Amino acid sequence: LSALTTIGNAKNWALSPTVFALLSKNLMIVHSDLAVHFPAIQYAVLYTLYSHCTRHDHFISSSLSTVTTATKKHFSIILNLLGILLKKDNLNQDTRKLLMTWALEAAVLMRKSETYAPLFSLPSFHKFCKGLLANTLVEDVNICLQACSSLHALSSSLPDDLLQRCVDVCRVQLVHSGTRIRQAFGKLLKSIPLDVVLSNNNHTEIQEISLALRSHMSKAPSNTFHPQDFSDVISFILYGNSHRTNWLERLFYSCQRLDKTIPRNLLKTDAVLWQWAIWEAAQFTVLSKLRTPLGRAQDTFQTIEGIIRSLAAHTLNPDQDVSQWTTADNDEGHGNNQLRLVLLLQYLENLEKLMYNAYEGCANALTSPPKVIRTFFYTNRQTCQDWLTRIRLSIMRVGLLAGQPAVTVRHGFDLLTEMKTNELEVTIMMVVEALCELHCPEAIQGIAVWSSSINLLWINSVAQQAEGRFEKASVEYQEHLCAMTGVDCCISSFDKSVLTLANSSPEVINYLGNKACECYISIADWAAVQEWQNSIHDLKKSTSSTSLNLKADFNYIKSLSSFESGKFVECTEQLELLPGENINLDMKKLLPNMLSPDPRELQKSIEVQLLRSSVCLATALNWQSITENVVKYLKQTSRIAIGPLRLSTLTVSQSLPVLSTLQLYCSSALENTVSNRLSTEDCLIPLFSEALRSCKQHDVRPWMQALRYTMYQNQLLEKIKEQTVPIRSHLMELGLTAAKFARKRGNVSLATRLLAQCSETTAQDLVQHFKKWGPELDIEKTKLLYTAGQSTHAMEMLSSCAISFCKSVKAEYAVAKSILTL
Amino acid sequence: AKLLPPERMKHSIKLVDDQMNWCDSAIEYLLDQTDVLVVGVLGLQGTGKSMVMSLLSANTPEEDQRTYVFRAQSAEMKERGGNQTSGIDFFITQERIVFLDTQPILSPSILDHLINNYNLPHTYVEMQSLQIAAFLFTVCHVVIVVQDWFTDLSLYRFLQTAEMVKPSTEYYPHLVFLQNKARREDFCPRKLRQMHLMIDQLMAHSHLRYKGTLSMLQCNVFPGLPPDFLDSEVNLFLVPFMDFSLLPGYRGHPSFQSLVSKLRSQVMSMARPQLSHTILTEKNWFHYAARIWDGVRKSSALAEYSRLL
Amino acid sequence: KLLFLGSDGKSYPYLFKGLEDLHLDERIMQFLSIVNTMFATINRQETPRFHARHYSVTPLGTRSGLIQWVDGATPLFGLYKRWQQREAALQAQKIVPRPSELYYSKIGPALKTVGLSLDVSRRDWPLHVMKAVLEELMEATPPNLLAKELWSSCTTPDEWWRVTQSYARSTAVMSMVGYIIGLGDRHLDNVLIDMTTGEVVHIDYNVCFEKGKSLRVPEKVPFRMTQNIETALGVTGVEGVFRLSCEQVLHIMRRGRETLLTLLEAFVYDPLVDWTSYAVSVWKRVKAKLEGRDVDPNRRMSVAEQVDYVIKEATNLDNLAQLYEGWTAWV
Ligand SMILES: O=P(O)(O)O[C@H]1[C@H](OP(=O)(O)O)[C@H](OP(=O)(O)O)[C@H](OP(=O)(O)O)[C@@H](OP(=O)(O)O)[C@H]1OP(=O)(O)O
Ligand SMILES: Nc1ncnc2c1ncn2[C@@H]1O[C@H](COP(=O)(O)OP(=O)(O)NP(=O)(O)O)[C@@H](O)[C@H]1O
Ligand SMILES: Nc1ncnc2c1ncn2[C@@H]1O[C@H](COP(=O)(O)OP(=O)(O)OP(=O)(O)O)[C@@H](O)[C@H]1O
Ligand SMILES: [Mg+2]
Repeated sequence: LSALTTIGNAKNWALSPTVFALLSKNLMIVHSDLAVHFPAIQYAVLYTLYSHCTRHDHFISSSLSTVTTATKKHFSIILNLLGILLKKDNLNQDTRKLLMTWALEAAVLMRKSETYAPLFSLPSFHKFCKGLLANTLVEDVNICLQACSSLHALSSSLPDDLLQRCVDVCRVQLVHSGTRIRQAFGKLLKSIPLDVVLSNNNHTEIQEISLALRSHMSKAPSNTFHPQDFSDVISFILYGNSHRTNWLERLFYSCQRLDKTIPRNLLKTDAVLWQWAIWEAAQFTVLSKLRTPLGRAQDTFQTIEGIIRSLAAHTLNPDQDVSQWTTADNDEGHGNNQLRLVLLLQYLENLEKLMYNAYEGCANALTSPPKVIRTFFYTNRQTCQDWLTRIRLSIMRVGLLAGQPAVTVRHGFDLLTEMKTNELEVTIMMVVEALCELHCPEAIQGIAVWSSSINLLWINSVAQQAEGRFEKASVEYQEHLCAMTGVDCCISSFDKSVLTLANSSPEVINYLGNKACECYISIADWAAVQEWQNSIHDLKKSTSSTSLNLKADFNYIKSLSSFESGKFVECTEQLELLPGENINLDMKKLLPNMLSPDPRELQKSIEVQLLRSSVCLATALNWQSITENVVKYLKQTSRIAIGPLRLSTLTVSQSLPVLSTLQLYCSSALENTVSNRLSTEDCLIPLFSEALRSCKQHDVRPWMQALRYTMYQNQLLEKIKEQTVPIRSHLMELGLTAAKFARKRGNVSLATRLLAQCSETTAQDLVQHFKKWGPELDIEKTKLLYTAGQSTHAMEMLSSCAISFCKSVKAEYAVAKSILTL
Repeated sequence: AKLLPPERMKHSIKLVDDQMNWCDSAIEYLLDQTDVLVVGVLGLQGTGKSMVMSLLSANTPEEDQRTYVFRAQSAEMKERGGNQTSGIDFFITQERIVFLDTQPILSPSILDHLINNYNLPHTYVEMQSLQIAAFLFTVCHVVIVVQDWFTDLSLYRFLQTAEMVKPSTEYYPHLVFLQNKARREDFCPRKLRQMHLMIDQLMAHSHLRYKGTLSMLQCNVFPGLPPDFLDSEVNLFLVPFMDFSLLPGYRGHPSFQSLVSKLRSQVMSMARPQLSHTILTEKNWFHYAARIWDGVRKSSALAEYSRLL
Repeated sequence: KLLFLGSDGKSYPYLFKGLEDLHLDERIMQFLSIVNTMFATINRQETPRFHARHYSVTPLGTRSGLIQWVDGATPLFGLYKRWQQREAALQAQKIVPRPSELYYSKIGPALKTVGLSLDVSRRDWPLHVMKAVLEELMEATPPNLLAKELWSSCTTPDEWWRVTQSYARSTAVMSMVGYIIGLGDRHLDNVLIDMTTGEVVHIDYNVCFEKGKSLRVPEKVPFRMTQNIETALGVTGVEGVFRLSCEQVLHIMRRGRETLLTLLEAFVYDPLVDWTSYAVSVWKRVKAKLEGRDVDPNRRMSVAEQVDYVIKEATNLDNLAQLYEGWTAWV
């Protein structure tokens, strides 16, 4: 083979079976049985073939079109061989490395010129991509990095079928014990458009992780968890001091035994390790008759109750500064605090499950505990039930603070069932709030109907907010407050006649007021927010309630309004009063101290950082003066914005947060635009019209954030002299999609505002003001008019548009849609 | 928050001095907890026992050899061909796992140093090796055997004869075979089968546990080798050197770090059977080991064996 | 029961049924497949997918056939049985009986304390006695057998919420489909639950098309809504996602009733179908159910009214009190 390599590399064709066919089809038995006992021959054959193919650029120019006639069918063969060799799960390390290098080279060359576009439609290409996807997520780190780089090289111009798998792989790899893997997969995930990341498809990797955890849980207890291990885990979860110097994998290995089944590839994920550690800790706590090293059978309960109560108390007034839970030394401290908060709830749930199974039992779900433990938990069942009932409310509050509505929903359901005989109103409000956060209007309606059998019509209004109908929800909240208080406190809005056609206790009053404020902020109506604040102040001064107050930083709202309005001086002045690091003129400590573990606070901090970076860039523009510093700020912001995604992956959520994902994408886009001065298409946010067919279950807030960060670049284009990428088309596309979603949920005011800004309080006003995306804009205007209530005017305009389109040039879908709708 | 750990040993401590005396200084680092694991190793002059213990207890291949918890050999010392570790060492990791590093057996350097200092020193060194081997086989759970070149034909005889000189339904610690500084030829199916067969024929009456544990095939070391290819996969592991026109770029074996990590994971999960018919704690185990050492020192079988030669 | 090993190294179990036509069962599956296809449009804008689990059946002639064996699902009856064993264990601290034995033991004294005996005809049985026995049996069993099982099966609260929602949606979909097609004999052994996803699966279909209304003991329940089934849906019961899902399913079926009627008509005039004017009657009954004229001379009921009426009739204590002993209504 080595001697033949001399003629294989020659570039000069008959002469017996050609080298390509000799090493491609003639020598194929070496990959079946010889590769197991003699891998040297297989490696030599693959090496000589690679050396011969790399000289002619893998015969890429021969296709899509003498020597060319014979080589016209070589690229497909190369891709097919690479793919078939990659799906094998019994390859050698050296062979796999060589194949990965070959695949990376081919992938990089396959985007070199535009002409190779048809090559992406060949079946061999799909087979090759499948092999690349199946080669990652392996024990080897270098192999995974190479596969990720190759996949990211040709991320674009790839079918969604492989994109979904890429999304799942990136999501699972976001929580790895190695920093290189996380950093490499972050870029790949960021390169995928938002129209696919926010899809409602199922993730296979997450399912595999869940299955492994379930299999381990269903097994019988091993009783190998030593007291020191429990002490260290509890110390880290309660105080943050692990007292250990990759300490999870080592512990897991030390807890196993070879004398007496989790996959080996999953041992490198921190999510599986954390869940296993929590389950083992709870198992040990239950099997130890509650006599854990933390104290006696009552000391553990007292400690948990005290910590939970302190957190619950701080939740009501986020100005308590609980020790070891609100202060951090750097940016990693806050993330660790959030992780600990989630682990605490997980541990409590596991403990409750084990106790119930110990005193009652299950069927094939969990093995029965020993008799000595069963009798102990059977005689002292009343004490455990009473303790859980007493701390249930605090647990629900903590769950709401940690952004885990499932915990509070389950606890609220259990509490409601136990109260089969005014602590009921608070429980109902908490359950309704959690349901609203989980976007489940049906559950809210059911709760309202069930509670009506015991004067709580306001619950129905909350259901509307869960569906995304903010315009109607605000009006309903105002009416409810006016009826429960007796004082007029409404705010000017759109005509209720068409608005309704298109779609007491102090705690309840405060809850409704805060709900209306958040509802107004969701649609990005700063004027409405100011009017609402004035009305609330007037109502409070006219009732002397002394217990009503909106929980929202007005400085942040004013800053956002000033930034969106185009005024930067007032924006900078407002931002200067916010907490955290001063505005750009150390990098690790960007977040302020005494920060609450609430995800909303983190989102607010990230938004403030983005605003500061944007203002600094605008001031600097009117290339390393104010560029070497803003880049670091944006990089750190992006590093902090990935925390929520990792937390979501830690648990089997099967979904990704929308606000967090959007913030991360916006930060990446801002960093790219700052480092490139709007020179490449990568500086634009990936929110196209495709999302209109795969993100119909999301609210309008995503488009609001995207538009807020896109208008900035659109208006900033006037301060750039060099050639830039076209942004008007992207902005108009975003505006049209946002208008469609806003109109589909009854938000007539927001839809009208978006349509008006894209085209550049009464039903007749819209008629008098309205009577490559031209046809789409006209169709949307007609649809909005019809939804408002003017069917005749909308039909007339649609008919006129149809006649005008029939005489156009293309009019492919315009004429069809116009006549069909008519 | 009074559940702080005892202490984190930054370096090992000599448990047995060169004069073969028991040192009572490791009790302060032990607690009153049960279910403890102990590890021991028997090797030659330059096999690399200290390096293995360092890499498996509290060290990584990236760390410098000067910061190893176990004093390893130095290049400037290999010229004289002398030993580096004397007596027995002690060190406990953060996972409550006890490690023990011993001196080389039948080391010519020890004999040479003893010359310039009851019948002949050869018998003295022989009995010393037998005593250390018996103590390890008596108070250890798993014993790893390190080797440089295969087919020694002498280590097996020593291990077999060491089991008949122990002080006291008997306890037999597991024996793990490790091949250090393995070459590319050793990572071949034919060579692997030959090694397995040779070990099986050489340890027919070992009477110790050396099969069904630490399977290298189950560790995905050989992805294509089927489990039925080997008649009886014994507990054998390979460790290559630290990190060609016919085969350019072909290594022939996995990375050194990967194999080291795999061995560490397999050893950390070894079984911990009861040494005696009573539950022993860290302090209890230390006391038992001290008593066993005192008893084996002034024994009778060892004296008879030494007198016979 | 046999097994087939495919090329992908995946085992597939099958049940070889004999002494049965199996031709109508194949038609039922095709109908279910079309119904599932009708939910593909909405399934793209809602997390809990609208699906109707079903298997594949292939007749191997005229009296034999093969049926796909669904794995990963377990019958609900098993859970109940396990509970009994656990209770028995308690009796040992300080052989479980068959449902028929328990029912007879509880109905004996009740009938003897009023005047009748065990030799009287089943039709001449007082309603109060049956209601009292049913109430006693209901109060003697706990309704947390299914809720606690699904709760303990999950790993994290998010998984628990997802599984609960999926189970409620699947139960509502199957309830509406079964009521429209006229499924019967919905005993505990004929219902399976998937702890991994929460979906419900049905097995027997030989007592379909209102065939259960004419037996030794007629049944007046559109579907199964026992204590354990209703308790696993949540604290509200059947007033939450269950009712809305049922209304949506009925709306989709009513909108596209033309395709269902055409398929049924084609099924009626099929030589390879053993219906024993019976087929015409079945077709008319299904047509009336789909059109909303189930029980009314000329008044067409709405989707909400139909759902409410079916739900009330499926949970009425009077109907559940006069059912067969095998069809355990207390659990
Ligand atoms: O506003 P569009 O972009 O034209 O959306 C339309 C239409 O919207 P409208 O409800 O406002 O008419 C409907 O959307 P959904 O009801 O699914 O939310 C749906 O048509 P239906 O009203 O009949 O359901 C579907 O139209 P179609 O069914 O023809 O696919 C859809 O998209 P297209 O009109 O572009 O196809
Ligand atoms: N597709 C299937 N998947 C899994 N289990 C099945 C399947 N089909 C049938 N079974 C099981 O097979 C069992 C035997 O059914 P069986 O009760 O004999 O039906 P049948 O005989 O046709 N009706 P009957 O004569 O009244 O008993 C059922 O109770 C189910 O538990
Ligand atoms: N896998 C390896 N690759 C390269 N060098 C190695 C390897 N293993 C050991 N060595 C080297 O060989 C020598 C082994 O001496 P070391 O002190 O580690 O233990 P030892 O041979 O058991 O000696 P002693 O019994 O005298 O303490 C050192 O110089 C070490 O650096
Ligand atoms: Mg050494």
